[PDB]
Amino acid sequence: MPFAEDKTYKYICRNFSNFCNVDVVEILPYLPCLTARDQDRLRATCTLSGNRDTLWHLFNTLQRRPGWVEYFIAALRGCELVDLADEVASVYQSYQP
Amino acid sequence: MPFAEDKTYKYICRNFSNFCNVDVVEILPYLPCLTARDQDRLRATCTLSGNRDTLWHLFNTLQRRPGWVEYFIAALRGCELVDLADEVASVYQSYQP
Amino acid sequence: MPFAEDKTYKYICRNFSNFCNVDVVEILPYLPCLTARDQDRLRATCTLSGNRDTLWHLFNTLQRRPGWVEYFIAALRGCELVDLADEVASVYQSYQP
Amino acid sequence: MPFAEDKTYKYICRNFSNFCNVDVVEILPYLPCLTARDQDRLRATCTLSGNRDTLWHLFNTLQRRPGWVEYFIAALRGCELVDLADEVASVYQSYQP
Amino acid sequence: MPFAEDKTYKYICRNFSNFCNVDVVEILPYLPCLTARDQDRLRATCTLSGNRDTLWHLFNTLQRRPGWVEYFIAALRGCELVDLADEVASVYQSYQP
Amino acid sequence: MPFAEDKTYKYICRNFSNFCNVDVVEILPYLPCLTARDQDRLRATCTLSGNRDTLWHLFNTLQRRPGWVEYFIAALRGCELVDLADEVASVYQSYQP
Amino acid sequence: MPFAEDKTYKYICRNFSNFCNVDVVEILPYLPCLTARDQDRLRATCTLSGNRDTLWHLFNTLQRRPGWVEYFIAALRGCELVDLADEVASVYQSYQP
Amino acid sequence: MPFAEDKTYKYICRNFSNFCNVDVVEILPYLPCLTARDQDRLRATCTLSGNRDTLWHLFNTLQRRPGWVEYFIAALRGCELVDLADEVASVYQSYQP
Amino acid sequence: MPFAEDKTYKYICRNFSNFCNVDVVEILPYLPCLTARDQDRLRATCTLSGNRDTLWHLFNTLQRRPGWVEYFIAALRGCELVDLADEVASVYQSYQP
Amino acid sequence: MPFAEDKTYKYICRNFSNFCNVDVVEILPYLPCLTARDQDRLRATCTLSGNRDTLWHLFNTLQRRPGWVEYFIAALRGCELVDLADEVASVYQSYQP
Amino acid sequence: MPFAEDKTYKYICRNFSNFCNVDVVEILPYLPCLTARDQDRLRATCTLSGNRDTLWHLFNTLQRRPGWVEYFIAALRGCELVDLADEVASVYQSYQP
Amino acid sequence: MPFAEDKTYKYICRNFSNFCNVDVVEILPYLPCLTARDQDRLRATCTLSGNRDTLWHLFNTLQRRPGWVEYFIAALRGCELVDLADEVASVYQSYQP
Amino acid sequence: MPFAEDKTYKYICRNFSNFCNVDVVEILPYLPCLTARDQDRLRATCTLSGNRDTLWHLFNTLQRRPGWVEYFIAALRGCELVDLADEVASVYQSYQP
Repeated sequence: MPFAEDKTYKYICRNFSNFCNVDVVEILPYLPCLTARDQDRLRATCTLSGNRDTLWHLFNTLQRRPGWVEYFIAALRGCELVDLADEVASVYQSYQP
Repeated sequence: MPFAEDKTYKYICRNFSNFCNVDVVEILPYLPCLTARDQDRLRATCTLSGNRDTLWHLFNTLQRRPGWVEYFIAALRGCELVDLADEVASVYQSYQP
Repeated sequence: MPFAEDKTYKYICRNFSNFCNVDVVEILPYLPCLTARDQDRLRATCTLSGNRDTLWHLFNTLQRRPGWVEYFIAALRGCELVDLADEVASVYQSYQP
Repeated sequence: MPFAEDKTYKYICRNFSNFCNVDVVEILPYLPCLTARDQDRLRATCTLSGNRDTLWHLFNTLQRRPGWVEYFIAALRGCELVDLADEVASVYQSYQP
Repeated sequence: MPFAEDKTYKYICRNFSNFCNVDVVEILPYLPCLTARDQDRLRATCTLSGNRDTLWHLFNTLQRRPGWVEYFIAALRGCELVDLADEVASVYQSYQP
Repeated sequence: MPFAEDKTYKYICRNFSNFCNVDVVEILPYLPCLTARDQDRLRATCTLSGNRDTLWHLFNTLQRRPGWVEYFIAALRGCELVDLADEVASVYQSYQP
Repeated sequence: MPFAEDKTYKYICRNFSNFCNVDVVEILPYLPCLTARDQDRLRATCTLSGNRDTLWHLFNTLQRRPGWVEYFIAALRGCELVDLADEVASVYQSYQP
Repeated sequence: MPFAEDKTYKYICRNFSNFCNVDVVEILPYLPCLTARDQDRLRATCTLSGNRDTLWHLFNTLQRRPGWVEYFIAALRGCELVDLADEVASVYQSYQP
Repeated sequence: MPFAEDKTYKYICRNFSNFCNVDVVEILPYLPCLTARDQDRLRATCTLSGNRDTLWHLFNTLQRRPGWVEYFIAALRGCELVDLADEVASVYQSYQP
Repeated sequence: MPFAEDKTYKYICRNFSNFCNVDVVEILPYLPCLTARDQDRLRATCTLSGNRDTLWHLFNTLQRRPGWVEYFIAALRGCELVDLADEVASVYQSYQP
Repeated sequence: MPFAEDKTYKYICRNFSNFCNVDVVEILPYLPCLTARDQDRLRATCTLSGNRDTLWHLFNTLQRRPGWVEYFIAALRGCELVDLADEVASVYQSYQP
Repeated sequence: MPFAEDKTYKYICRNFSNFCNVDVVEILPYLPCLTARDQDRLRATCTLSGNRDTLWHLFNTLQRRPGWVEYFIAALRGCELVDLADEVASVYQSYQP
Repeated sequence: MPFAEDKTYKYICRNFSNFCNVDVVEILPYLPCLTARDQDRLRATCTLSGNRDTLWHLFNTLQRRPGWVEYFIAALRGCELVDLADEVASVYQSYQP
């Protein structure tokens, strides 16, 4: 996977301590790329298990659709997480030629 | 399977886009042909996974018992799904000699 | 299950439209056969989901203990549901030799 | 889902910032298409969680019944939300041939 | 629910604009069919929330007991709401064979 | 639970019709064994729901602390409920060796 | 509640039109069975709301203490309400074996 | 509420500065449509709080009974408020077809 | 929410110390945009809890309807709060292009 | 809570019969440590419910601020309750090392 | 597992009737050794299922971290469960050499 | 397997209709002979599949440890299943010499 | 989490006995960093459950946004909790290099 967008996902996996504050439920309505099935199973997981057990499923599902980085950055800014959004944006431009 | 009732089940499999609005949980009490084990495992699946992941299991289990079309049509009418019920009834009479 | 009491439970499953007005919460204190765990989980379900989603769990739990029909009839009479109580009593005597 | 009415629902999902002011509780009595079970579980969710956590459940439940757009527009006008009602009506006619 | 009395309740749900003037508190003493628990929780709801938020709970609770239409009509006449009482009485006779 | 004090609690569960007149709010200050959290949640329940919906929570919470029978009897006598207090005292001595 | 005294209370609930002339404030000093808390909250309700809004609270509180019928009859006679007192006394003897 | 009489009530809500001189107590005897409970609670409110705090309750209660505009106009003329009465009468005829 | 009117609401949330003197009850009649349900629940909250506990509910409800800033400024001037009204007006023009 | 001041609060909870004569309203102006919100909600509770229903809220609110025992003793002496004030002072010194 | 601390856990498993009164929710804040994920999933389980269904998960999670017996004893004493705390402490010293 | 205890297990296999009411989850804490691995996998099965699909695994696992009949009988009595417990006890003594 | 601000949160978790007097409702308006959804769900929890059951949710939500310590200290000083505010400030400087 030698693409700029896919390599951003590997950054999240290697740095998980600073992405644990993302709340799954509040950010779901602001990600329109997720399908009806994908957006329904995530809420079921959060009801059964905890919240941080769903974080892996959210990120794993998000990266499937191309162009997910732009939507992820926009959602973080609108949910008062500007510090995290700026960090992701800098990493995205570090890989594009 | 050259029977009128079995051939109705093949219609559901080929046309799944218009049967995705059937809610599994609300329609379960109105299907008395399902056994205690069959009606218990379906609720467990809906709690673990999503709702649409259970739709295949509901239809696959329903077709086992003969005479399931009449009960399926009656349940759909009583749950404010008359448009879907009329579609299934027309297909049922299209195969009977 | 060729017993008179168990066959009464099958009557409830097949005729659910006329048993939907039974309120779970108000009738719980008048059913002393339910255990502490059984009576605690039912209230949790009613708080999370709706009321009619709990009706199946109440009837499924009630039939486990033998002699539950007499307690069910007595509770219905004491909660101003005499019409439903008389219907169940007639069905109970229709199966006893 | 290449239907005019279903494609209106996708507009709501993609534009959620301007539909967050719809109050679930006050608009429920003005939507007669919702069933007794559907109208009961929504109030339970609003009591347990917040109000905006119920907005997704309201819209997801509403779109199941065909012809829900006409009832949704009428309710919005009667609840002093004419600006939002006009926006939805224009989108509805943008898809009909 | 193909009964004359139950079908009257569906009329109230579909026509809510003309039943919003019924005051819950003043009409409670004139409905003797309500139980002690049912009549106690309604007053608690009116103290916490508003008055119109209780209207749904009053009608939902009233329809559980059979023969509630006769008591509802009598209470409306005695509370200077004869215009509303006559409307309900005409609907009741429109369904009886 | 083959203890004299625990077996008294089972008497209350089986005979609930004669313990429905105990007012939760007035008797709370006279039960010093309840903790600050336990005494705070009970008042919240009485404000939201009715009064008899709290009776189960009061008795379920009371039996956790050993020696609760002596405090319960004393509170009943001081609140002009001597007839109920004498009934409980007789049951308590019926189980002690 | 198959007791003679409790069944008298159900008579009051079913016949409320002829018990609306009982003034709460003037009859309170002549009911010594009411506790200090019970007699204090009733006056607060009469000051905030009207007078007939307190009638339900007076009767609901009165029936908690056994032997309340004898005190109620005596108070009615002493407040120039002999016609109402005779009606209640006849009902009381209609249930005693 | 697309009725001529109901739309008159919305005029009062939007123009409150010119309806603040209506005295609640003096006009109550000249409104015979108010019930005994409704006419009793209004006087209790005026004794506890001020006078203008009762104006909202008077208008909110008055509009419940149909035909209240004719009685309101007649009372205003008889209490030396002819200027206000003429204003309301003109608005009433502005909505009737 | 990159709109001039919505951004004014965020100013109120961040500066709450200078908006605590707004009395909810006296300003309600001068805000005609509030619906009958919205204006009824606010008075119930002020009766149950204190006055400042209602301030959040008033501001949260007010911002739902567009054009609420003009009505809010006019009400403040008419209630002898000109100093607060001028502060809000200056902030409103600081965001409009 | 192994502090001298906190352990004094537990004395009040265990001995409530001798602290029931403290009038909430008259003693409020002599407790300057209470905040504006805390002093406003207490008066609302006394108007709605009785007086003794507020006693728990007064003591629960008072103990939050450290150094409340000295202010409580001073207020009791100034309100002609010297007998109660001396009892509390002796208990306070019984816990200090 | 021939360690003193691990062998204490086996005592709890074999004697479960006397550990059923431990409330999971109230004791969670007083166990700082639990991680954020561990303390979040327990509350989710208590909301979905009952309370006693969570007791096994609490004890199974607690024993993972060494030195959990000292924290467990301290929490029990501070929650008015001294009788249970003394029983556990005696068992702990019965295994240490 | 010509042993008295093993031959009791064959009775359960041949008579399964009368052992289907045993709830796996509630009876697990009362069977201390099960190991940590054995007690963990059973809960996983009940979450994935239904409840009756776990009954075979519970009985198959229980019979491995000698002396399991005494623990099984004791658990059944303590879970209000005395009728089933007496049946098993009689069978156990039917095989011992 | 080797950051000065995150390590302050661990201090609160380990020392909960001295942070139990923080009232959730009164301090919410003085924390502008909380979002509209976050500030709405907290009030719903306080209405359903008690007050101390919400304390964990308040602290867990607060720590998500960076720079929350400065706002927390300022709110505590303004709510007459200077003793607690000074304790937190000293801990904050104990971790900064």
